[PDB]
Amino acid sequence: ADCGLRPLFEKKSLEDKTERELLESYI
Amino acid sequence: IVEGSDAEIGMSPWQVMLFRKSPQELLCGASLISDRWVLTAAHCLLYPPWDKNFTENDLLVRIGKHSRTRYERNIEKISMLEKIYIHPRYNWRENLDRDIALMKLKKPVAFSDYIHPVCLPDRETAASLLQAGYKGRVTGWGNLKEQPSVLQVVNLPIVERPVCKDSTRIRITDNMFCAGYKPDEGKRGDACEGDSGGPFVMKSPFNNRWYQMGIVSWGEGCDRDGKYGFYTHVFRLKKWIQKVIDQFGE
DNA sequence: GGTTGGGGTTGG
DNA sequence: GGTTGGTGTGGTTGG
Ligand SMILES: *[PH](O)(O)OCCCOc1cccc2c(OCCCOP(=O)(O)OCCCOc3cccc4c(O)cccc34)cccc12
Ligand SMILES: *[PH](O)(O)OCCCOc1cccc2c(OCCCOP(=O)(O)OCCCOc3cccc4c(O)cccc34)cccc12
Ligand SMILES: *C[C@@](*)(O)[C@H](CCCNC(N)=[NH2+])NC(=O)[C@@H]1CCCN1C(=O)[C@H](N)Cc1ccccc1
Ligand SMILES: *[C@@H]1O[C@H](CO)[C@@H](O[C@@H]2O[C@H](CO)[C@@H](O)[C@H](O)[C@H]2NC(C)=O)[C@H](O)[C@H]1NC(C)=O
Ligand SMILES: [K+]
Ligand SMILES: [K+]
Ligand code: NA
Repeated sequence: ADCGLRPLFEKKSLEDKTERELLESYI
Repeated sequence: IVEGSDAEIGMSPWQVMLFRKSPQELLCGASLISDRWVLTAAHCLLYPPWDKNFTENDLLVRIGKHSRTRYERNIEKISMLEKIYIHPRYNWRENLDRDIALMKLKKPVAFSDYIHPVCLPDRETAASLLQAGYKGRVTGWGNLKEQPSVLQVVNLPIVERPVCKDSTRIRITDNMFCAGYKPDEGKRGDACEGDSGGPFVMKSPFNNRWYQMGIVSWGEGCDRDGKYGFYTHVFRLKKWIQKVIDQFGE
């Protein structure tokens, strides 16, 4: 139920250096 | 991981190292899907053409790690295996069809900043993310070419079926997908030997959670032009995963 | 050096 | 069928 939300990232409202490349690859 | 870069800390907190006891050794990647269950590639455990056959007591898992060989005092947690559940239809003889295994740990792992499970996809998630051109992320401590000191990451686009097919003589099935840049795309990157069992993950733009869509399974060389990495299709095997866990206990 | 390289993702 | 498809009695494996 808590899965896939990272303590250092999503839970802090911080992104990693490369996830934006993933998001942009969608439509 | 070829042509990747060093992971940031707590970027991949579901990453798991399958570690051999004697001689002491890294075998494979794996992923944490709950506090007592780990997912890996079957061929990490059982591959007769190489005379490979590991049992519960031959192995340990190491969770929460970043550095490849240093014991990370106060960060990593090591667990023993209680039971291995290799898919009954795994095919090691032909094409590694259903290259998947579950491992239950002897004790539950306490989550932290550095230890945390990934989500497994449902129908809708699968249908909206597993599409050609969409990029996912592959992680591991495997070979830097055809050995790193910190965990490597690379982002790679899903490739359409006919291109995957035309790229190899190996018989592809619906239990696998392939990923990687095409020759003309310019960017480069691939998984490699030692990375098997590690997750191919995608971040949902709907609920911002990371889902494991794939498991590093096989390839021909590493990062060759016109060749692509192959991945076990996690959603296609989801019914089996839920069946094993529901029956054997979380 | 250590279960371990060169504070740190953690003591001393 | 099964923790598992069907070329369904072995097979990359028991019953
Ligand atoms: P706990 O509180 O019971 O014990 C902790 C106290 C001991 O701390 C250390 C023990 C061993 C090594 C180190 C240490 O090593 C770093 C290696 C790199 O060396 P350097 O480039 O830092 O060399 C600088 C030399 C400075 O020497 C001293 C500085 C201060 C005090 C003393 C001293 O009392 C005796 C001898 C030398 C020095 C780093 C930190 C702590 C410890
Ligand atoms: P261990 O030693 O206990 O195992 C041996 C005894 C149990 O054997 C079997 C039990 C159940 C099924 C089978 C079996 O099934 C094959 C798949 C289905 O094939 P099919 O579509 O042709 O169906 C079978 C048709 C004929 O049915 C029977 C044949 C013989 C006996 C009986 C019977 O006593 C009751 C009902 C039908 C049949 C294959 C082999 C063994 C077993
Ligand atoms: C066990 C894993 O570490 C490893 C992952 C290789 C990833 N390759 C790329 N470029 N993405 N898998 C293997 O080594 C698998 C297991 C056994 C042999 N193997 C292969 O990839 C062969 N190179 C090709 C192959 C042989 C038999 C069946 C399928 C594929
Ligand atoms: C892999 O190794 C295990 C452990 O040796 C084997 O399991 C044994 O062999 C038979 C058939 O499975 C059974 O009697 C027992 O489960 C184990 N017996 C012993 C001697 O421990 C297993 O056979 C091997 N796997 C393969 C596919 O050969
Ligand atoms: K130290
Ligand atoms: K059967
Ligand atoms: Na390639």
